[PDB]
Amino acid sequence: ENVLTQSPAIMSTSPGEKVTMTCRASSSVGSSYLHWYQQKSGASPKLWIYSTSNLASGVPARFSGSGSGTSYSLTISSVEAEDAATYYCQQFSGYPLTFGSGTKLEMKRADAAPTVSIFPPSSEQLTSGGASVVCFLNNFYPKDINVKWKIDGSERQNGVLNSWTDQDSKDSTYSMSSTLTLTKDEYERHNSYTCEATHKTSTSPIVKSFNRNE
Amino acid sequence: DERETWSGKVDFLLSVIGFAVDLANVWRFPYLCYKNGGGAFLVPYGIMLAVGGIPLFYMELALGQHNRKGAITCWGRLVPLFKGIGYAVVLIAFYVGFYYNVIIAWSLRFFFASFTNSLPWTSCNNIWNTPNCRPFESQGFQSAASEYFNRYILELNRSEGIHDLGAIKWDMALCLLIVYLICYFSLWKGISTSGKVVWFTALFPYAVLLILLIRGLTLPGSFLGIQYYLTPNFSAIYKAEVWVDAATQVFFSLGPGFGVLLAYASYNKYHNNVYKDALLTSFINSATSFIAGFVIFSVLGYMAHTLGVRIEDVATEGPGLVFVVYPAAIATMPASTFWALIFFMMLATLGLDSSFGGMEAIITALSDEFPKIKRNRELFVAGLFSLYFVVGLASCTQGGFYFFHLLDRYAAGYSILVAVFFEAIAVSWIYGTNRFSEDIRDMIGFPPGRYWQVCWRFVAPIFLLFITVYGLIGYEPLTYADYVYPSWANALGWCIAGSSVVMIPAVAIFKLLSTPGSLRQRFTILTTPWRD
Amino acid sequence: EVQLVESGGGLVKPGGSLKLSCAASGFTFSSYAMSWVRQSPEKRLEWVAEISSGGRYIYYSDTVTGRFTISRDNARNILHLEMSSLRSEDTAMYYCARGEVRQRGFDYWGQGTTLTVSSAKTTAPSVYPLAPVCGSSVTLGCLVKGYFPEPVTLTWNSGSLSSGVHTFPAVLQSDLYTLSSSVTVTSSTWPSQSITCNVAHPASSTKVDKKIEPR
Ligand SMILES: CCCCCCCCCCO[C@@H]1O[C@H](CO)[C@@H](O[C@H]2O[C@H](CO)[C@@H](O)[C@H](O)[C@H]2O)[C@H](O)[C@H]1O
Ligand SMILES: CC(C)CCC[C@@H](C)[C@H]1CC[C@H]2[C@@H]3CC=C4C[C@@H](O)CC[C@]4(C)[C@H]3CC[C@]12C
Ligand SMILES: CC(C)CCC[C@@H](C)[C@H]1CC[C@H]2[C@@H]3CC=C4C[C@@H](O)CC[C@]4(C)[C@H]3CC[C@]12C
Ligand SMILES: COC(=O)[C@H]1[C@@H](c2ccc(I)cc2)C[C@@H]2CC[C@H]1N2C
Ligand SMILES: [Cl-]
Ligand code: NA
Ligand code: NA
Repeated sequence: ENVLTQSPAIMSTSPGEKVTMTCRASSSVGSSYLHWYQQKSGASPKLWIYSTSNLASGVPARFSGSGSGTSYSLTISSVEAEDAATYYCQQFSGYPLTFGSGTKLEMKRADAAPTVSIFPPSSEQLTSGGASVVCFLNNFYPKDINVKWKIDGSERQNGVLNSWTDQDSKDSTYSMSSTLTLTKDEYERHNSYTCEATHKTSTSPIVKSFNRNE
Repeated sequence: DERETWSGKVDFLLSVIGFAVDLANVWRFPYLCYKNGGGAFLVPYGIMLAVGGIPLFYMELALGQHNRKGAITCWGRLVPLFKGIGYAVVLIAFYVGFYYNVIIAWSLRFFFASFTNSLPWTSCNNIWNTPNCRPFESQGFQSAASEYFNRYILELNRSEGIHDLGAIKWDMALCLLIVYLICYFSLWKGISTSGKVVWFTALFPYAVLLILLIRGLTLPGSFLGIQYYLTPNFSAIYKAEVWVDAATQVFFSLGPGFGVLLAYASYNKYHNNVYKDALLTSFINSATSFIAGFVIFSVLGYMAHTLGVRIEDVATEGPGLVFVVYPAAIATMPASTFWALIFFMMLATLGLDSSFGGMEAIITALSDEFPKIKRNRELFVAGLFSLYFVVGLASCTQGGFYFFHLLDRYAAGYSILVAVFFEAIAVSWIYGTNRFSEDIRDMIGFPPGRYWQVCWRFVAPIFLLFITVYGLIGYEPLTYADYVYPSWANALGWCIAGSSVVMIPAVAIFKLLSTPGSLRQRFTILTTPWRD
Repeated sequence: EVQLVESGGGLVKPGGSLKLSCAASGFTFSSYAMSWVRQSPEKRLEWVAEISSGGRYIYYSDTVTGRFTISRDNARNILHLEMSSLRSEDTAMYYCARGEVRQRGFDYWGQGTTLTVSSAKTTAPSVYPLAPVCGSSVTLGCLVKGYFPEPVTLTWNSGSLSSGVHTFPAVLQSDLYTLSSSVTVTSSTWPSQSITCNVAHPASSTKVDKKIEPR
């Protein structure tokens, strides 16, 4: 098969800035047979650029494309936020047909530390014979962030479920959720509970916490 | 699966360009623009080419590389009821070889006759001349360029009609044989040679066209003759007989119906873009005609200026032009012997590339039918050609032209017209355009616009039928000069016209009777395509 | 204008067989070759099969061929494939996508239809209120844990307030999906009015609402 590798995989960009993405193939491809698709998060793909240069309908002319042989590029001249998506290229030069790895655009934003909310085991979950704690890290940038759980001044790492949302199209921030899976027999032994957040914003890590006594 | 392929993308094109180009481009294209009122004629020539002519040229080439085999098998594997169409087409190509190849023998005889300081056909004082002779073309008299071609070259004066052929002219004989020794060794092995050979025959004329093009425009009256050629009269736009000539030219010149384009295209790769190839080949053909149109009249004006001859006398179509009128002019100008040899050489290379496609469409058509004649082309042709040659001695005979003209006006005339009509209908209706398109999308990657099939499904048959309607209206018995052909010859000519077509109802009838089952369900067997 | 809709699909035990169908409308269907293209949870688009207009020309992928068969109903304007001997690697969202012209690519794409191939057994989700704690604005959540398979519906106060909410993605652990959703309100609003977390699981026939407060 003719494998199309796309670079770069994730791309951070501030509005109005010029961006270009590259699509390179294992075998030479007919110039007119290449294509470009834009896929917004949580919806089906769209045909963006067909042939090599030629744009589709409803496609702003700020998009352009170029290259031949094994070398192709999609260029967004200037960028609005409406352009944040994943872009795929494809070759019809031959079967089987093939898509590139994809290039994910994400808007660049001014760094913002997370506001950390920490919630205890529900009154109900205990009656199921178990307990789990949830930490909420919301509205921060950039995506990479690190949580560390600690108990009674002691921290060991097991059974925690971390989830990162996609990029907000309103403020362009992220959010993270960390959930500690634990037994009911357990967490009847300890008291202090702590959820820490180490971000790029502050070398001093964000500390939230709760005591079983209230 | 595996079938042999062209040496290169060019070898294909050159073959088709060569095949599609012949003296019809020279001697009927210029004369049409002249008598049909100049560049105005290019309007109806254009329309007829656009809607009528090319769509057919396109259809025969598409089927060629898709169904991947010869004319028979291609119509076998498409609509087996109509498989007879494959047969008809091929024996037409078979027939033509009995006459058409004779031209290049005349060209080489002239060519061989062109070595000297003083050209023979300028003089009225020679042995073959009569008191009726004049130095150039004149109303009521015989040009010394005509009296050379008839009383000496052909000896056609010694023939009282077709009934009397007279003696075989052997100077022609070895000339015709030379042609077959060439056509042999060109087709002698595969498309491995022929595809390469066309680089000469499909090209060399374009070279000679040039040095004649300038040499013709440098002459004194050339600026005049071009006016004759292109001077517009738009009343002809309203003339029926103008669209007939133009439509006929457009159709007859492109060359579908001999099963060749079907044959040639077969050696194409499956995914080779044949839509581009159809358009590009067409253009070159019409262009090559329009060019030579300029080449002829620049030489024609010069005769009307310096040589002082009426235009109506030297403006002509057919072999008379290239073998009489043109050489008449050349002998006058300087470096005479040079212009002759390249002209005749050009005429020769104009015939050869064309003839190959005909012989090829015959062989290729059979190779995909009878396997052990594929094992040896290789002495299959050797028989075929020597068969051609042996019969080709009839035309090599003093009454030869009378013979020649007979096959011309009959063999491929109405035979090729109906033969194609079924090709259209079978493809556009029986096979369906929807599955014909769907084929081409797999081939070239995109289906034809709503324009093309409109030409195949509707325009083409209305276009072809239109040609035979005004073809019969303007019918007369076969005649050449004062000689009127005997009605048995006329009838004998229709046999060669009917023996082609008769294949169609023959195989239709035979197969459906030779098929089992209900009469209604034995037809669906013959409607259902081989691939399915 | 032009709509394509894939139907069918769902959970399937490995080795199981199924297929879905694209319902085409708005264009002459007979004249356009269709194609099936799928996309995994890794969000990478893979081609599956193409079918010609009259369907006499059919092309397959090699990771597929022999386990998959593509079909065409032009009369009813329906495109469906046929899947057999599925694998867990066959898990993806399957897209109905059309283009006739290779040179022009794929004009229009369906809404997609999910397919999950798993030995795992279907189970309904537990939903817990997340409430705090022991400020100007306040944050709550419902933790939705231990269900299979996705998809699930999570909204707040009967889908009243869409503003201020964060619904995180599910993550699979031990053949089970966990999820949680965070919202923020005015400290005046709660507990002064009352707030509900609304979960919906189609596959287990589960539908849940719940409320939160200090105890
Ligand atoms: C590769 C094989 C080459 C074979 C050439 C083709 C065969 C032609 C045979 C008949 O022509 C002969 O040679 C001349 C035509 O070629 C004729 O006129 C010739 O007559 C004299 C020949 O000696 C010259 O003075 C004239 O210029 C010239 O026209 C000549 O009457 C005739 O006997
Ligand atoms: C006189 C010489 C130099 C040129 C001859 C003119 C010919 C080549 C021109 C005249 C009009 C042209 C046609 C105009 C319309 C179309 C529509 C397009 O979808 C197919 C090509 C086609 C059919 C063109 C083919 C080329 C064409 C036939
Ligand atoms: C004024 C006259 C004498 C000039 C004629 C020039 C001749 C040589 C030109 C006219 C059209 C040309 C052809 C146009 C298209 C192609 C296709 C390409 O893949 C091979 C070359 C080939 C086949 C060209 C060969 C040269 C060519 C035949
Ligand atoms: C004798 O008639 C021909 O020359 C035909 C054809 C042809 C077919 C077979 C033979 I033998 C010779 C010519 C060459 C071109 C294409 C069709 C027509 N010419 C315009
Ligand atoms: Cl012409
Ligand atoms: Na011609
Ligand atoms: Na020719």
